[PDB]
Amino acid sequence: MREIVHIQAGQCGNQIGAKFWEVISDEHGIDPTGTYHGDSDLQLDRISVYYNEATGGKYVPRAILVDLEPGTMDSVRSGPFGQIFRPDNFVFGQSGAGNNWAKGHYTEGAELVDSVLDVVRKEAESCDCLQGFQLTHSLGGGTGSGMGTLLISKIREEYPDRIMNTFSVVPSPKVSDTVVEPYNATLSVHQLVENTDETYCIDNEALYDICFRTLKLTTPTYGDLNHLVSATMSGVTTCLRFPGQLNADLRKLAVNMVPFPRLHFFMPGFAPLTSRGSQQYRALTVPELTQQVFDAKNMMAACDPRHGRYLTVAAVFRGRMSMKEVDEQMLNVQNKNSSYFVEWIPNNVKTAVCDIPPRGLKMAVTFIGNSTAIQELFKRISEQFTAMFRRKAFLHWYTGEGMDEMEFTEAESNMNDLVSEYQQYQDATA
Amino acid sequence: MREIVHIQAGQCGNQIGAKFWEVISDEHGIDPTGTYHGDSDLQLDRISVYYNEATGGKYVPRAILVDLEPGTMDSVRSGPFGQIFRPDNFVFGQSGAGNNWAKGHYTEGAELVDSVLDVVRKEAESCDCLQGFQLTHSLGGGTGSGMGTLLISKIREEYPDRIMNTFSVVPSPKVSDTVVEPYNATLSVHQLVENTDETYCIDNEALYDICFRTLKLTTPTYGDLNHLVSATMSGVTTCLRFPGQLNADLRKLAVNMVPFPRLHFFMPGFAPLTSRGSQQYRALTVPELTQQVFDAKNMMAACDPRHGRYLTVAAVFRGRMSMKEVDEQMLNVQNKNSSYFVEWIPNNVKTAVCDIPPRGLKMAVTFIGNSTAIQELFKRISEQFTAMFRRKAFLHWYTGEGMDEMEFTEAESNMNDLVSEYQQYQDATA
Amino acid sequence: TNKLLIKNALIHLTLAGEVNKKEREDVFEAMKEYEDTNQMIILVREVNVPAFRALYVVVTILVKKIIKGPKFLTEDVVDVFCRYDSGGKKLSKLSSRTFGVTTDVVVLKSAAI
Amino acid sequence: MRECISIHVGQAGVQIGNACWELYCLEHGIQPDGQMPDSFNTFFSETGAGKHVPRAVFVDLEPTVIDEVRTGTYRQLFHPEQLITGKEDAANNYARGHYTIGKEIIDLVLDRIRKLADQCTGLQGFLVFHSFGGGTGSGFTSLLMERLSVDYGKKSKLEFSIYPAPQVSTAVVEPYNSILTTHTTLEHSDCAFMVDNEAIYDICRRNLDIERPTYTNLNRLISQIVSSITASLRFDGALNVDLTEFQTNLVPYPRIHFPLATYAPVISAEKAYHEQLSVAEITNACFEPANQMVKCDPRHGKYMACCLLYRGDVVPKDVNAAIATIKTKRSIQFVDWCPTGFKVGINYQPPTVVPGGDLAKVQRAVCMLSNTTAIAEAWARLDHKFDLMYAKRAFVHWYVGEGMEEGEFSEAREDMAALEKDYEEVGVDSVE
Amino acid sequence: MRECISIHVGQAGVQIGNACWELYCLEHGIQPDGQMPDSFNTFFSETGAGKHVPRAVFVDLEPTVIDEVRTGTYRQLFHPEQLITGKEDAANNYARGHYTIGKEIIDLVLDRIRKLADQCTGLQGFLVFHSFGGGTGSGFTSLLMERLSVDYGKKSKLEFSIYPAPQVSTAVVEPYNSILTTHTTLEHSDCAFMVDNEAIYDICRRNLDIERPTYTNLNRLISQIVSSITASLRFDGALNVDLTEFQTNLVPYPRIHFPLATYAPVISAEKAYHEQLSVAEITNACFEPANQMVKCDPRHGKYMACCLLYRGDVVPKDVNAAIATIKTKRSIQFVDWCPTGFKVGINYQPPTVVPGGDLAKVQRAVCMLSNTTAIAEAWARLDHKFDLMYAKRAFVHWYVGEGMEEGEFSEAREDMAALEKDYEEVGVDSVE
Ligand SMILES: CC(=O)O[C@H]1C(=O)[C@@]2(C)[C@H]([C@H](OC(=O)c3ccccc3)[C@]3(O)C[C@H](OC(=O)[C@H](O)[C@@H](NC(=O)c4ccccc4)c4ccccc4)C(C)=C1C3(C)C)[C@]1(OC(C)=O)CO[C@@H]1C[C@@H]2O
Ligand SMILES: Nc1nc2c(ncn2[C@@H]2O[C@H](COP(=O)(O)OP(=O)(O)OP(=O)(O)O)[C@@H](O)[C@H]2O)c(=O)[nH]1
Ligand SMILES: Nc1nc2c(ncn2[C@@H]2O[C@H](COP(=O)(O)OP(=O)(O)OP(=O)(O)O)[C@@H](O)[C@H]2O)c(=O)[nH]1
Ligand SMILES: Nc1nc2c(ncn2[C@@H]2O[C@H](COP(=O)(O)OP(=O)(O)O)[C@@H](O)[C@H]2O)c(=O)[nH]1
Ligand SMILES: Nc1nc2c(ncn2[C@@H]2O[C@H](COP(=O)(O)OP(=O)(O)O)[C@@H](O)[C@H]2O)c(=O)[nH]1
Ligand SMILES: [Mg+2]
Ligand SMILES: [Mg+2]
Repeated sequence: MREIVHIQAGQCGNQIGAKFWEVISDEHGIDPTGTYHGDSDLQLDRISVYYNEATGGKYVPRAILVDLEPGTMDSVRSGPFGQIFRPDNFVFGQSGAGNNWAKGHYTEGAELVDSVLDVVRKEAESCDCLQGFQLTHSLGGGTGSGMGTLLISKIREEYPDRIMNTFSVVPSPKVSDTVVEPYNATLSVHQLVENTDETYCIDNEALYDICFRTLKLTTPTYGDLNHLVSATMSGVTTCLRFPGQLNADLRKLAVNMVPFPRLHFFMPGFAPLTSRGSQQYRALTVPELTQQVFDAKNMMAACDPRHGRYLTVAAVFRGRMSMKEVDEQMLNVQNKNSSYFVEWIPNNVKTAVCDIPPRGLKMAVTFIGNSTAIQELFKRISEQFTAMFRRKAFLHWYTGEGMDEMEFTEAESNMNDLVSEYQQYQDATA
Repeated sequence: MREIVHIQAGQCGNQIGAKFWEVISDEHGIDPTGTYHGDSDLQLDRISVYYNEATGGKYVPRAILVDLEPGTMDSVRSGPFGQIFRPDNFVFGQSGAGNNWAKGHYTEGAELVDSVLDVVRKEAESCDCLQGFQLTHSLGGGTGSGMGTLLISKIREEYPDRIMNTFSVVPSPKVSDTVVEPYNATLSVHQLVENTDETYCIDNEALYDICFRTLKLTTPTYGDLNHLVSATMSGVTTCLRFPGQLNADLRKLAVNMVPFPRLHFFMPGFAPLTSRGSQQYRALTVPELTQQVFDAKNMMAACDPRHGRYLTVAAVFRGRMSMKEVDEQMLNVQNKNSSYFVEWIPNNVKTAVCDIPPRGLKMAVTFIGNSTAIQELFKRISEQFTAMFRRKAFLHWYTGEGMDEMEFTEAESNMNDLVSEYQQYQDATA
Repeated sequence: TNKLLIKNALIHLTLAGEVNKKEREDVFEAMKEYEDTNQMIILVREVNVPAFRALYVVVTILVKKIIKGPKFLTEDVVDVFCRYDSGGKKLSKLSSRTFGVTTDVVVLKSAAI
Repeated sequence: MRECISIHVGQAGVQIGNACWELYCLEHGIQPDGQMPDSFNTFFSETGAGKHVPRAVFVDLEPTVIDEVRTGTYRQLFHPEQLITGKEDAANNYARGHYTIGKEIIDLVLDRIRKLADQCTGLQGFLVFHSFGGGTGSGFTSLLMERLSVDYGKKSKLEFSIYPAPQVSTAVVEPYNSILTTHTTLEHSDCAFMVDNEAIYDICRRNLDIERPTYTNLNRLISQIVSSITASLRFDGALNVDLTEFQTNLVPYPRIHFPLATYAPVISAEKAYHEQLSVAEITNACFEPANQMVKCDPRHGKYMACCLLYRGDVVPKDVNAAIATIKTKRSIQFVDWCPTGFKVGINYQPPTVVPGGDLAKVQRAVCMLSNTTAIAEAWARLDHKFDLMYAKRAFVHWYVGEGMEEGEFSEAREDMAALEKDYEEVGVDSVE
Repeated sequence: MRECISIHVGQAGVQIGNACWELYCLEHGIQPDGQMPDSFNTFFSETGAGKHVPRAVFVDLEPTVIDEVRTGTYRQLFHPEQLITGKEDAANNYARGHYTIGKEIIDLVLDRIRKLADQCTGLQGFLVFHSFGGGTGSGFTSLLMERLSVDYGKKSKLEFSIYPAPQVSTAVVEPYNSILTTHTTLEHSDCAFMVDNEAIYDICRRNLDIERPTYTNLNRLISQIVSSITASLRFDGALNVDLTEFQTNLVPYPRIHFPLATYAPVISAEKAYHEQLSVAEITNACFEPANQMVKCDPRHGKYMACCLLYRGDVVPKDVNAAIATIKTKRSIQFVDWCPTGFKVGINYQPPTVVPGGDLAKVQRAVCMLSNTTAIAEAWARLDHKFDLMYAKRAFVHWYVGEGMEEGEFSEAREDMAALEKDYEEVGVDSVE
């Protein structure tokens, strides 16, 4: 019960999702065909949270794949773990977005939305009890920022009391791999802050240093960056689909975490991150797993946690350990970081433990931050938006595709109000 | 408990410590890997005085290795007992000091200093109860006198109620293996008399005579000079990590020893020192090991002990023996040297006995001297400083690297005050 | 004095990080005209989470006020009397209920607020 | 003869109940399959066929921990109509367990109690196991005390409330679920017990030399305390106590009914030697701050009433010897208006060790129950959290849009504002 | 019955107690595991089960020598809460055993003593074993006589101080840790024994023909002396003496309470023949300079009040004959004002030989505990060592920076300035 429908989008999330179901099929012992080869019968006790079961004992991923070109969908269908999907679920147009939020929302998004929501309607009826929808996309591109934020402005219209976690791979501060990423982001945050309950904002530049400094690699391919992101994607919902000493779900990780109806931007984190040869120099203990987490150089979001203050902190653990060790170490890193935590929220450390580690380790922490450290991330986007609006460069690809110039002034005053709420309603300490 | 962090620095201190961890692994039965192969369980009683215990029963040294160029670091990492360290600890720079105290403390040392103190901070939190820090370096060079005494000007700013023993291999009187070592020392004694509790000054010339006369060797390599120094470094802390009769530690060897807050410049001594074939001519007894010690030709500091006078004497014995023989011979050597000790300190011989000898012998003595006989060591350096400042040779390499000429007037009246305090407060008799 | 014990504790347990850089740099020079005073103590809101509220001095038996919080301290209003540990940057709870040469970290009482 | 049913609301109730209903099967030879190889007819209405089944209702909204009971060691013991699942949990939202979801299955629980409440005639009391943290343990007790005090009313009811710790916190709205339930559960309860999370870890570490405990091991030390309140209903004793008696001896006012339990001896197997365990010894172990199970200093406030539920080979003179030592001491100070507020129950059975457990095999034991003044500081704590997390209106929109008016929050503090003044009212002495 | 507890502060207090608690187990048949295959109820508060555990508190600041007790032969014997460790020693610093580290765990010791003094009603006395050398030894003891003479006050208290030797020394601030403790231990002790390190080597070499002794074999001679004071409590005798009777006969003035032991026969196994061991032989052996366990000449000063504690097969007539010889002898000169300052206790049990020990199995023994005048020269010694280490202010900054005023050091000698004069005040003869 409590099913999750996994809607994918864009070039980015379809290559994230091609790696995410590689993670999930191995925890439950699922082959490329769709049969079962797992060892623990605890796997199939909650196989119906992600996997509809079909004839012959096969399983299909409850996944809806959305694109506008046939490019990446042809890659995944020929790639590994490609035959496991349903060939009905592959929905794609032919025009192609081509890095355009105006095209992905009005020109082509608003013409092929009904080939998607009918398949959503098919899978909501496959559910026993609808729990929530997860979307995997990016604010940088055109499809994942255009087609996703159209569907969130359609799903909450149709399923208004379900939780909607989205992954949005936030553009890095230094390098810009898109010339209009200050125009594909600000026109998406306007659409996300009104209709998403939680948004696991993940950067890129901070994810290379983890491949450089901590993992100690040389050539970080995207197959070893999304590999690290999909480790965190399963780390949220693993407490739902497994027995734990202290259980948590998507809803308990939503109620405890969102104080005001706008400030729901999370910055995750994962531990342990060993090396290939340096794995045998550290102790695999709960005081060691926690002190890895609360530094700056293992935050996947490229913003300094020492700038700005934490509000709510979740620490979803995994693996079997001792509850006193957890309760001690959730205090010990709250003693020394007590200058960083906020005043007017006492005891702001949510905890949750599972009883099954990831397949091969012994214990693992998944971190879910929520700070005012992401005030300069939006301050960065709202300042790049300011210069390119004054020259009004790149404007004729949007105005010619059915869009008004006041809408670009709507979102700029929108986000610069939201940056102030991380400053007005941060330091109010009565 | 009572952990010790072993910071290493310079070219010399790294090559000393690369022999010192060869010593500690053999008393405690540690292989080149880091597992355990010792016989007696008394090795593992206080194994946590130098070792973070990692997974799988492996042990790693609590050792921080600091350099400014990777020359020696590439040697030790490829040398024997090289894989035992932690590859997080090897913090090093790239430019290289190259015989320049103004570079390793202002130019290059004062930029990559926070890359060291984070790993220092990480290992003080690994401690159960922090006891003290032992730094191993040399006054002659540039790094071990510039980067090391910067760290004592940072650690005492951070860990003020701990004890800080240093080893500083003093330049020999006759031969000089460094052109500007009267400038690398006088600018370092200023940074050690105010911030270190004890300092085990070692000359080189005295350590060649012992390899020549007493050991009766022909070719003393540095692998046999430091080998005699590393016999003494594990001669002090071996009473802290082994059950002896009259126990002493790094603190009791500091409280009993240092009468004034400035006169803490020690001169060690080890015995028995046999030959390869002449070992079968002397009785290995307590009255025989003592009379070897209190001569001149077995002091590792090249200064004549009959000139000047002792203030205090510590004689840390090792191995199992009889406490009357110790109480008799410490009396007996104060009978015949009764004009070489000082008047105004009665019963000026501190003594302690361990119960485990060095592995292979029957008994051993670690002498820890303290005298006014190191007044001519500083009278030698501060007179070599006097002529080379009058002609002000080699001055532009320091002025150009961020230094004023007043600092050579501060440190010159500093040391000439220190020599007077071995003369003002030497012959005060009442 | 014990000048290095408090100044180390200002930027490692109580006011540490980029957030309060306006705060602690304001109060270094506030006690620069002081600190020839033989002992200074700090205030902490809770032993649960050590946070800064007040820096105090002890001028030779009366506790003067310097930079928010009360002006004088008694034995009654203060709950615990702690000691700043240097090795693990935590709080060593002293057993002495009264003052001393050593103690720096105190925690007040909600009945006194 | 006299029968009592047990209700297990929320996860903290069920996993405690997984440790209780392991212990009662061992104290009587009851198999895990309901078999056994006449005083135990209080908790086990048996079949005419040879099988004893418990008197237990395991209500839950999420099916996670219930399926661990249906597949656990005690699969065969329970009647599977008792095990009531749900769809989606209240999930730390108080108005999702009192209004939205728990209203759907409130008829299935009450009707299943209705079938158990007419299996015998000596319907004695109610054992509710729940916490105050989450959305079910405090959001569904307050609905279930609303119903069962209207159906029955004139009964005796017991809540074993796991208390929210002053230091350890596994929730964020942990004060937004205790002040809300105390608006409801105050005026319809009889004796709500406080057990703290933090104070057991001090007892598990120091008094046992167990450095790495588990929630398996914390729940043993609460199952032993529950098995000493209802010890007299299952075993013959010198001076039996009843569940109808605890409402009278320990509740001096219609408001103050919050005792804190205390157990002794708690020593390991290796330290089961080396001391003699007299009842002058094991009584002074109870009256120290080292053996509290709420993180409060007992030497701050004053004990109003007490209780001592001894068991095992206890000599009743030495009790009277050990009590007379206590009232003439310096630190232990009762309230002036109470003459002497002890109430002693001697039972004839030593506590039974659990296999693979922590505690040693001792001969005598004590479950001290104490309604003291000094829990008022622990109630002054959860007003200060309401003082700060409500001036900024944190976490309110998860409550308002779930069938809850946010004018109630300014009302529910006045409930606790009067209750904090009542301990200050009783704790002072009426002169003249 | 009559019970006495024992505190072992410092290493020398512990290692003496490691030799003492080997002897009490042998003198009663007690195994090292607390077993045995009613007079021994003075040190062994036994369990109801068959096990006897000692009434001993081992306190130390450094965990080294405690781990040798926790791994030694007597591992299974002690109740492990008694073995109180610490973190870092005072380390020959007096203000680190009285202000810094001792204040941390002073409540861990006193509350543990608090749970021993309420085990019996015949609380007789205290046996604090400590040296004067180390920082724990005379630094943590002087806080403990401060505390126990406020808790108890009216009891009897006994120290056993390993005296700092006049010529041999194994410390440097050894004349600092004695003048500072004498400011504190003087007004709270009641009989502080001086045992010298140097004078035992003169006995082990000469009278035993053992040329290479050890601290294993210097502690055997102090373990026999402690088992000659408490032999009358542990056994039946003709003329018993008690631990309230020592403080009356031996303390002629409230200041002077510094006696010194003496023990005969200290002879080997080969010389256990060749003589006859009459009680007039070994009595004169006590009054020789060759059997003084403080390196002082007894024929310089005077004896104020001797005390002989015979044991074993002793005939009380020849005792009176042996005393009648002594007061007529020429060299032994008592003080004028004392009529006759003897006090004799005849006991029945002989000293039992320790296996692997130095002494032979003899029939009789004597523990002369003389309170003499001649220790005034030994107090004139540690005022000369104080002054030459104070005009230059040697080692003072290790004291001032640990919570100690350096104006106090001009006052603790003024304590000793009066106490040096008091021996000269009493040692003179009052004319007219
Ligand atoms: C069969 C046998 O007993 O051989 C001995 C030996 O013959 C003699 C001659 C050894 C030997 O020492 C030397 O040959 C020597 C050469 C250069 C510099 C210093 C020493 C020995 O190598 C040294 C070695 O010492 C140790 O093993 C100690 O643990 C020592 N260890 C090291 O120095 C060491 C050497 C190589 C690698 C790692 C460690 C030690 C001393 C103090 C503190 C810590 C460790 C011993 C007893 C032996 C040999 C093998 C021949 C002597 O030295 C020591 C330090 O023990 C020299 O006079 C002593 C007397 C020994 O009897
Ligand atoms: N004593 C004890 N308390 C426990 C145990 N497991 C969890 N808890 C406590 O349970 C509290 C949380 O209450 P829950 O009932 O689980 O929350 P809920 O939302 O109402 O119910 P669920 O979400 O369905 O689990 C916390 O305060 C935990 O400390 C346990 O084994 N023993
Ligand atoms: N007679 C005797 N004296 C001992 C023994 N062990 C140590 N001593 C003496 O004790 C003195 C040293 O002082 P100690 O008090 O023991 O030192 P400590 O107890 O370890 O105190 P700290 O180390 O300073 O904490 C010296 O005079 C030693 O000769 C022993 O077994 N027998
Ligand atoms: N982490 C990650 N980021 C990716 C991946 N592929 C593309 N991106 C990022 O996605 C952004 C480009 O958006 P994209 O999804 O390709 O365009 P769209 O198809 O129009 O949504 C850039 O910031 C890329 O770095 C991938 O496999 N992993
Ligand atoms: N005892 C000893 N002295 C050494 C060794 N290596 C270098 N030295 C001495 O160290 C001095 C040179 O300093 P060095 O440490 O190499 O330079 P730095 O790297 O700038 O600190 C000279 O006096 C050398 O004799 C060694 O292995 N053993
Ligand atoms: Mg629950
Ligand atoms: Mg000691």
